[PDB]
Amino acid sequence: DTCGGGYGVDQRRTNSPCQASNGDRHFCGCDRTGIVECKGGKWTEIQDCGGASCRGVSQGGARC
Repeated sequence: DTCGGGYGVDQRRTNSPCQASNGDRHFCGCDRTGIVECKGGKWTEIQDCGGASCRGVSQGGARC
């Protein structure tokens, strides 16, 4: 459910369940327009990149 299919390395699906360790990592939405973090056990937007150019790594560190 990282992206309903074709998810990236640092891309996650919003309103989706995340891991416990994910709570200490950042991921850029599949739209690459916003950044979401693992909160309350679910991926929630914490930052807005504005443009679809946000890219991160498999280890997190999501950046615009």
